Amino acid sequence: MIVPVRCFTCGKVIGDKYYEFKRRVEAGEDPEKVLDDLGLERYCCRRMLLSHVELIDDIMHYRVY
Amino acid sequence: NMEDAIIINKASIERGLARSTFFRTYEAEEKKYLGGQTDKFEIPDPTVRGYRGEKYYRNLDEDGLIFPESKVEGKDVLVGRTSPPRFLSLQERRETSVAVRPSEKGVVDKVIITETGDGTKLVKVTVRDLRIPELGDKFASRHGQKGVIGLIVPQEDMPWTESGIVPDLIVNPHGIPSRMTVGQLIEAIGGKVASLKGRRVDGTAFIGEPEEKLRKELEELGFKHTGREIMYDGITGKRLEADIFIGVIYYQRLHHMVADKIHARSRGPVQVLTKQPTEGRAR
Amino acid sequence: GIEVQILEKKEDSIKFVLKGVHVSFANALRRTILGEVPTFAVDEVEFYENDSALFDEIIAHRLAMIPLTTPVDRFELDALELDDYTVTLSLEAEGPGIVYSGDLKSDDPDVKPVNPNIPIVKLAEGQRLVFNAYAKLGRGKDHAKWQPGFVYYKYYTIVHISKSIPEWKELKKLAKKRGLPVEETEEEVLVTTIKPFYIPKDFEEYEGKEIWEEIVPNTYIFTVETNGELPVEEIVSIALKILMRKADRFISELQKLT
Amino acid sequence: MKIEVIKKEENLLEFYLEGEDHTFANLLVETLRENPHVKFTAYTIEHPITMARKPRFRVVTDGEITPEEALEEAAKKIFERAKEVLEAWEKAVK
Amino acid sequence: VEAVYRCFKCGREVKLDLSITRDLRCPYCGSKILYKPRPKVPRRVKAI
Amino acid sequence: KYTRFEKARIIGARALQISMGAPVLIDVPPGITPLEAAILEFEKGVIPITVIRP
Amino acid sequence: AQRLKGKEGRFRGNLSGKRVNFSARTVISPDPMISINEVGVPVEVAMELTVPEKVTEFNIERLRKMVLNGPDKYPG
Amino acid sequence: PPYNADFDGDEMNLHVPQTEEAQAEARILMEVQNHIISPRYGGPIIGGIQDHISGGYLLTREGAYFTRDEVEQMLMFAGVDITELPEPDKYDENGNPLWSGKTIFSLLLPEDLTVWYRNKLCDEPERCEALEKLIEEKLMPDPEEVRKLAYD
RNA sequence: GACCAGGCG
Ligand SMILES: [Mg+2]
Ligand SMILES: [Zn+2]
Ligand SMILES: [Zn+2]
Repeated sequence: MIVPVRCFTCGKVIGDKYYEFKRRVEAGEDPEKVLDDLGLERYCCRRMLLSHVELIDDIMHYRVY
Repeated sequence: NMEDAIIINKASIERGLARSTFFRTYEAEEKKYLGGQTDKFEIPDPTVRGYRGEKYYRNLDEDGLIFPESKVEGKDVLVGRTSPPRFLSLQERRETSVAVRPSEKGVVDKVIITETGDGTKLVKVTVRDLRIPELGDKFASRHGQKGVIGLIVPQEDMPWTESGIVPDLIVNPHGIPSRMTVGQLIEAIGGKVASLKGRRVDGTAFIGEPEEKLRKELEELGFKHTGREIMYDGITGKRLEADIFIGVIYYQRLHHMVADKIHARSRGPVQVLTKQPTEGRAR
Repeated sequence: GIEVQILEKKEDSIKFVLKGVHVSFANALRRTILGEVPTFAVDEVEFYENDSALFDEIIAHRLAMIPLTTPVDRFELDALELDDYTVTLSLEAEGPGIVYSGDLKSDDPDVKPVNPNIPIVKLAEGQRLVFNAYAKLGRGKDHAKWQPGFVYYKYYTIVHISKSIPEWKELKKLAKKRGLPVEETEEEVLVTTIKPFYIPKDFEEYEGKEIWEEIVPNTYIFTVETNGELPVEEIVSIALKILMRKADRFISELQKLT
Repeated sequence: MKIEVIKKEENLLEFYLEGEDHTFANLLVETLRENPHVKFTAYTIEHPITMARKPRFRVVTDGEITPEEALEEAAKKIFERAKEVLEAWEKAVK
Repeated sequence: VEAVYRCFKCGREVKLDLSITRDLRCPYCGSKILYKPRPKVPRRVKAI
Repeated sequence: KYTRFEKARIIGARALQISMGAPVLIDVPPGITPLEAAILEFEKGVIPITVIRP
Repeated sequence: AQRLKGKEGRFRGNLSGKRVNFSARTVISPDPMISINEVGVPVEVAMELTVPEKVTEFNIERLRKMVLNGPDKYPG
Repeated sequence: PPYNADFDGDEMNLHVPQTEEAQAEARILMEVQNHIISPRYGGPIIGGIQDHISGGYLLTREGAYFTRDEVEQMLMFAGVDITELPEPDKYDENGNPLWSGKTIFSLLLPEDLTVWYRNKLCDEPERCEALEKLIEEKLMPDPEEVRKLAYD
């Protein structure tokens, strides 16, 4: 649905740095350099951002009251 | 984790891994009978026949419908309905309310009121239940390897690689040679390489990236081409004698949960014809 | 004797070398840091009206995952029975937009979210979300939401490379590129394993006989990082104090047996 | 932490340790193994689910000293080097 | 017994009694489907 | 000398007898289920029942 | 004629095999820490199935203790 | 093995006898330890499986050796009643005593057992012939001579 | 209660 707050394996907080990564990778930058700049060294954390889908935005159209 | 059993980390579960929710819908109708006889939505009086305990009619509004977002246990009543009296009992309405299944639990999610195609009223109620992984739940990859959770381990007891990685899952090496699923190892290497490189890996059948290219890329990135690493024992605190294969593998959670299979009977209803116990978990 | 030296002290991570202790002590310290150090975290949420696209439990879990600051002086963070002081957090949002973690008002100024940029939920037009949250002290061994950070270690080894290998310069250049310290002597090149160093494929033939690893006894390279809840040195000191308190209580209980 | 004695005879002592896990037990037994008057010592967890917090200990000594004083001496040693490590860390961190 | 209800597709409040009402329809929309709104009570949920 | 079928039948008969009022021929620790008492009686060799064999 | 023949007839359907009362069913998981002649039982099932017992002079105390716990505490 | 079960989604049923006669019959006639031998071919049916063989090979192979803490921990974990470690077999550097895998495994066998045969790992049959000859000539060979001519 | 369809070992 929405970006997880913490990496599952090691608990590092990565929930606040998804939008910056998406924007800088849509701006034509090298994804590896962007991930290195953001400070994610262990690949257990890179796996979280590299493979996420924002499915929240296309389910708010249906309201249940 | 012997005989196709798997071991899962606890802290990973506590952080939202493989969490899911279960839904179920109940239906009630205010039917019309031959003549002036009809059903009614109403909180039953203590006088009527078959009147359950007053504890069950706990969170029913005076119109006969349950308030949304209220906790419900087994045998709790969702919609209160009183049928016309059954001819032999005169002047005694029959209680035929709709109740939650005797072995379920959840929270009411939504209530809908509408009218059927011939004028009768109709209500539909849904129940939401949260389910966390436990013992007996079935996990399975896409290469044909299936199993159930055998044990849940605290984080500090799991081994860790010398580069700072803690496994999220443990699989027995005895299950690999007999099934001959080399694609799982290929996928593990490719997934680790893809996660390191920041770009997804193509594996489309006969056109995907060859194995040797992935191994060479993994060697370039700093790790070992065999895919092995050095780990330290989580209890004793010293490294094991052998390098351990480790990677990233896609996994799926099937819908054969243990919470829908447990069943036990001591005494209950019996068949009318043969006076033997009934058939089915549902009854 | 026992001594400690520092190798890197960046903002929220410290790497140091621990020398002169047995493996059991290091593993005990790691486990104590991972499990016993207390921290504030959300434990119960009361909802008044929630019209978002997410159920109550998902929002409660997301709130529980947010790190919180923890004062050091006020409470006893090394006692074996923790206090039950409760801090209440409140929120009220409406209309379109993202409800960031920086919109939480706290009764006690010492307990606030560390990072005010974590999204919580996305709201559409006409929706509302009002609730109250309660936070309390806890331990890592009970739930993963109370963990202060992440700790691991490794042995301290020196890799010897004989100069009889015709292309040792490539290995030396690779070691320099990785960043490991390198000392060169006659007919031998010494590499210090501050970070893991895996031999490439081409040189695997010589490994074992001409490339061998030497392990320095009783030396480990620790690594501690935090999410901002507590400073790292405070974490280490609290863990050591907890170990001492456990030892003292065991001594007393054993003494009263006889 | 409660101590529950199971069997006490001659130089052998065997007891539970309620409210504890691998963290303290492994350190205690490793500290004990350094004593030259301890002939056999070990610990185990009987079941990871039902008894995850009740390690079982066995201490057998030569007979020069009783098991209880050996346990006390071993427990006193941890309190010393832990304090030394704390002092060194607090000196080095600044 | 008067209760509040909300239209399925318009969202605007409809006020009627189910006991004697012979047809269910929003006075604003042709729809015959209605919701039952949530009560105003401080529900308490654990954070585990 | 007993065949295992005879042993099982004898133990079952004695266990049924004890649970109806028959006194126990040996001392037993408290809380013991009647079947265990019958088993203890059998292994102590004091069972009075005998089997007739054609 | 049809009630007496086939795999659902009165002979092979009810007389030879029939549904029983005290039984339970669930999934299995490995456990190597118990001896080979033991089995693990969930506390939910153990509180449903019951074993009748006759009170005697050597088990009156335990039975009286069990009755006091009622049907909702485990030993009861 | 006797159940032919595998932990991948299998289910099993459980029945509880109610009368004392039924309980006695189940206790005396239907015990698990009474069915180790299979009636079809007169051989063991309940035994080791999967890791129970690989671990045994790792323990009893040639060159396996263990330190004091590992030996004490494994013996305590297994449940063996021991209060004194046997004599060490060889000394590592810095004089650390070491015990072999065979010495550890011998602590489980009964005291008066004696048997010999050939297992699946036989590659060169010209080396087992010498051991068979030595056993045949003298019915109780000197343990040093056997240990000098050991073979997997 | 009987039928039909689909799954699990
Ligand atoms: Mg199977
Ligand atoms: Zn991570
Ligand atoms: Zn409308």
